[PDB]
Amino acid sequence: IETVPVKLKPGMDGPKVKQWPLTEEKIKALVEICTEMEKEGKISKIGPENPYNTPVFAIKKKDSTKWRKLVDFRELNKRTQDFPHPAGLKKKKSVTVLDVGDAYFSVPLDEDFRKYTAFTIPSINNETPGIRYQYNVLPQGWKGSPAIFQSSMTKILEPFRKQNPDIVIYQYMDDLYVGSDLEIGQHRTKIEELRQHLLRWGLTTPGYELHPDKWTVQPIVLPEKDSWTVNDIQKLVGKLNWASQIYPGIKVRQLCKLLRGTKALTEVIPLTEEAELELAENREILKEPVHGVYYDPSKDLIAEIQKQGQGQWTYQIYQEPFKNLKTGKYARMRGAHTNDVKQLTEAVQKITTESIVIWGKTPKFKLPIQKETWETWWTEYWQATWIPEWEFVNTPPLVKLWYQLEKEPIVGA
Amino acid sequence: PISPIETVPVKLKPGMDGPKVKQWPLTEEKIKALVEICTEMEKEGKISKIGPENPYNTPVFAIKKKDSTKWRKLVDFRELNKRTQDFWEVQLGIPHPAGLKKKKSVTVLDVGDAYFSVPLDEDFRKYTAFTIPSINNETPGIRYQYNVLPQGWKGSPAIFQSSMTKILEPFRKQNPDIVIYQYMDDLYVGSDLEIGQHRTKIEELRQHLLRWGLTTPDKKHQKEPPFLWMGYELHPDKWTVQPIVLPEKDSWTVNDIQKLVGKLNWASQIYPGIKVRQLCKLLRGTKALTEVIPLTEEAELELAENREILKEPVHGVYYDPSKDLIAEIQKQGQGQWTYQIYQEPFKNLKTGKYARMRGAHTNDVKQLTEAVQKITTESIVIWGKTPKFKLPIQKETWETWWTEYWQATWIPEWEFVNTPPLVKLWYQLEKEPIVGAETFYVDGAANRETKLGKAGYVTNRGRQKVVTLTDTTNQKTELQAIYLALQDSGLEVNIVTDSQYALGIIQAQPDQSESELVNQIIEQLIKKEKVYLAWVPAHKGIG
Ligand SMILES: Cc1c(Sc2ccccc2)n(COCCO)c(=O)[nH]c1=O
Repeated sequence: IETVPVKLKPGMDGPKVKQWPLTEEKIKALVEICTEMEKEGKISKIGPENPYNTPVFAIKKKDSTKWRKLVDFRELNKRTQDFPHPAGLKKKKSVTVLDVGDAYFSVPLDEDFRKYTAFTIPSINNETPGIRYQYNVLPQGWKGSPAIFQSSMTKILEPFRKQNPDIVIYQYMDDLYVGSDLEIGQHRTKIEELRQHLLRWGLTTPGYELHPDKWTVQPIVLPEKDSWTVNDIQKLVGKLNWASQIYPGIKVRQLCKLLRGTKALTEVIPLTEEAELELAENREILKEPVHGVYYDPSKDLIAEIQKQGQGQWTYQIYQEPFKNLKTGKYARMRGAHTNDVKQLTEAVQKITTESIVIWGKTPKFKLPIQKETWETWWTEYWQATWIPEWEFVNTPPLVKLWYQLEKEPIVGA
Repeated sequence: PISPIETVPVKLKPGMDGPKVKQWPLTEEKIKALVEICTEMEKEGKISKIGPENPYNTPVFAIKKKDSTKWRKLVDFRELNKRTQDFWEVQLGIPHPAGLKKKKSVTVLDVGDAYFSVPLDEDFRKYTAFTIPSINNETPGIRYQYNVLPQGWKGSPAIFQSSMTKILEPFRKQNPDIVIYQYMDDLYVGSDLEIGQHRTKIEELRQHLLRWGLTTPDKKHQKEPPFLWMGYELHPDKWTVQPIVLPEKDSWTVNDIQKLVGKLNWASQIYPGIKVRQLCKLLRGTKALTEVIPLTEEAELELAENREILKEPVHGVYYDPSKDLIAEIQKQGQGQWTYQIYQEPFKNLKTGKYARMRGAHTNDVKQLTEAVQKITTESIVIWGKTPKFKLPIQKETWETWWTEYWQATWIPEWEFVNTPPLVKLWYQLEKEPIVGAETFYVDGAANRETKLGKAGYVTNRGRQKVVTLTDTTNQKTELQAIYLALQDSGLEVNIVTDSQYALGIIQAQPDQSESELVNQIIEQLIKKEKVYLAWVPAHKGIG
C-alpha cells in the first residue's frame, strides 16, 4: 500500500524517553507479543545507531485475561505534524466504545519516519541488552495513525452510517464511540451489528456501555441546623468567603457580625434576621452553575482531582480557574478499598472518557499524588488505549472543603 | 582477526564535518615505535594507508606501557567523538550481585581484543584519518585510517555490544539452559551442568565466537572465582564487599576529611552504624582545601569506632527464584531508616539505608511510605518483582493516617513486625471543638519593612497576652501566636487563627520541619492530649 509522508513539527527532534522498569511478569508478555509481531512484519529489530526511544508496557483490560501492549507515544504525538467532533453523542442515551485499534496494523508507515517509533524491552537486573524494535505498520496510540486510516474508516462505516443515521459514530484514536437514543435492547444488538460489519472487513472489534446525560454538574449545598455554634458559623463563613471567587455575589458580613466576640466555639448563636437573609440569599446564588463559562476550543482543558477520603474523590474540568466547565464527585469502585492509586487511575480514566465524549479532547490532570508513587503503579490498573497528560500538585485545603459540599441525591437510583 | 559481520551505519551530527586537528611533534624514539606498531596493525588489516584526498586528521601519541618498557600508541579521538552521532545507550545500569541467580559453575570469557575485530562503517572510516609525521619536517607523512572499531571512539563500545548480541543470539537459543552476561570485554557464562558438561559448552561457545573472527583465550582462562567485579567479590555461594580501608594518620586536611566522610557515607549502606556527625564538624569555616584540622577527641573516638565496624567483612547471598522476597524496615531515628531484603532469615540479598531532610513539613509514617516505595522500585529493577514487606507500624496506625491524608498514597501487601521503635502518630488534631476547654483566639502581624511585629491572644475565659517581637517576619509572628497559645493553654485547647500556614499544619500535621519555630509548636502539640485547630478568613470580623 502507498504511504503518506509524515513529518515532525518544524524544529523538533525525535523523542528520547527512558524506559520504565517493568516486572518480569509483563516483560515476558512483551517478548511474547513482540516476537509474534516481528514475524508478522509489524515491527523490525534495530541497532544502537538509532538514538530515539519511547516507553512500552503491558496491561490487562477488565474482562480480558490476556496481556495487551501499550506504548507511551505522548512525547512522539506532541511532536507529530497536524493534518470532526459532533455534539449529539453528548446528548445520547447510551454510548459504546469500540477498540478499532488493530485496523492500523494493516496500513504501512512512511519508511523514514519509522526511526522515531523506536522502543525497548528492558532486561531484569540489566543482565542483557534490551531488545530494540521499530514499527513498520501504523502504531497503536499514535495520533498520525487515525489521521491516516481516516479514508478506510469512513468508507468501512458509510453503509451503517447511511442505514442508521439515528446513531452517532465518533473515533478518538484506538476507540470508536457509537451512541444512540434507542433503548438498551436495540442499541446493544445494533452495536453487535456494527461489530460484525467491522469483522467482515477484517479486524475483530471488541448495564452495558456509557450514558451521556445522567451526568449533571451538581451544585454546592450549604448545611442547615436548628441552632448554630460559633464554630459552625466560622466554617460556613470560611467556605462562603472562598466561594465568592466563583460567585462574587456571595456576601458574609452579617454572619461575620454574629462571629464577633471571643466566645467558646461550642457556644450557640441565634441567627439574626439580617443574617438569616444573607445566608438564604447565598443558597439561591449557589443553586446553579455560574454564567458565562464557555468552552474555548483552542485552549487546553485541565482537570483537578481531590481526595475526599472514605473512597470519595472530587474533580473539576476547566480552562481558567473557578470557571469550571464541569464538576463531579467520583465514588470508590467496589473493591479498590486497600489502595488510592486504583481509585485514582480509575477516576482519571472515567474523566478523560467524558472529556472525549463532550469535548473530544484529553484534559491535563493535576494529580494529588507523589510522582514516585504514581509512576511506579499506574500501569497496574490502566485499562485505556490512551494516556492523558498529567502533573502532580500539593492540594490546597480550601478547595477541598468547598467541593466536599457537593449536593447528593436522597437516593441515587 | 577481523569478523565478516555487517557494519553499522554511522554518521556525523547534523551539519558537522570530520576532524582536522593537526598532529604534534615527536621525538625520534616515539616516531620509530609509531611506525613499527602502525605497520604491524596495517598488515593485520586493522588500519590502512590513505592518500592526500583526505583532509581529516586526529593526533596519535606514544607512551611506554604498564610494566612493559615497550612503546604503545593512543589516538586522541576527542574531536571525532564530539562530531559523531549519539547512540542509544551503553547499558547504564550494571547487574547488582543480589540479583544474580546461583549457578553451579561460571566462566569468564575475556573478549578484549574483539574491539579490533568488528569492521567499521566504510563511509565513516575516512574520519579516523591520522598521521605519523617525519623528523625532517618532511613533505608528507605516513597516513592511515581504521577499518575496524577504534579504541576510544564514541561508537565503538555501543556497536561492539550489539555485534556481540547478534553473534550470541543463536547459541543462546540452542542452549537455553545457559545464562550469559555481557560487560564490555568480559563475557560471563554460568550454568548448572556437571563440571565436564559445562567445560564442553564453553568450548562450543569459544569455537562459535572464533568463527566470527572473535579471538578468545584458551584453557578457560585468566580469571577464576572469586571474581573481583567492581568493588564486589563474587564467590560460588555468596558475594562479599571489598575491604574498605581507612587511612590511619596523624595529620588531617580538609580535603582528606571530605574524602573520608565520602567513603564513610558509602559504607553506611552496608554497615548500618557508621557515623560522620563529628567528622563533618571538622569542615566548618574551612578557608582552604589543604588546611589541616586538629582532630578533636570526639572525632578520634568516632573515626576509631568506625574502624571496628569495618573490621567485619560483610557478605550477601544470591537470588533463588523459588523463594519469596521479604523486605524488613527499621527506624534508627527521625529520618533514618534501615532495610534488608532477604529470602531466608539472616541470609541477606541486599541491605541499605535512607537519610532524609525534614523539609518544609513531613512525618514518620509518610517517610515510611516513601521508603517502601524506593525499596519497591529497587526490587523491581533487580529481581523483577516486588517484595513482601515487614514493617514496624500498627495496621490501625496506618488506617487512621492514610484514610485521612490529603494526598493519595499506598503501601504494598505488608505485615506488621513488632520490632521497636514502632512508628506512631505523635499527635492527632481533634475533628471538632473540645467541650469545656479554653478557646484561644490567636493572631499575629509584623511590619514587612521593619521586621517588627506583635503576636498575642485572648480567650473566652478572659485571659490575654501580647509580645512585641524584634527582627521577625509575619510568618514567624503568626506561628508564634499559635506557639504561645499552646504554652499557656492547658491539656485541652481550642485555637482559632487566620494563618494560612496553620491551615497547612491542619491538613498535614507534620512531626518534623526545618523551621525551629514549627518544631517548637510540634513538640508543644505532642504534649497536649486534646487540641482542635480552627481557621477563619483573615481581615474579617472573627475575633
Ligand atoms: C554470570 C554469573 C556470575 S559471574 C558475574 C560477573 C559479573 C556480573 C555478574 C555476574 N555469577 C557469580 O558467580 C561467581 C562465582 O561462581 C553468578 O552467581 N551467576 C551468574 O549467572
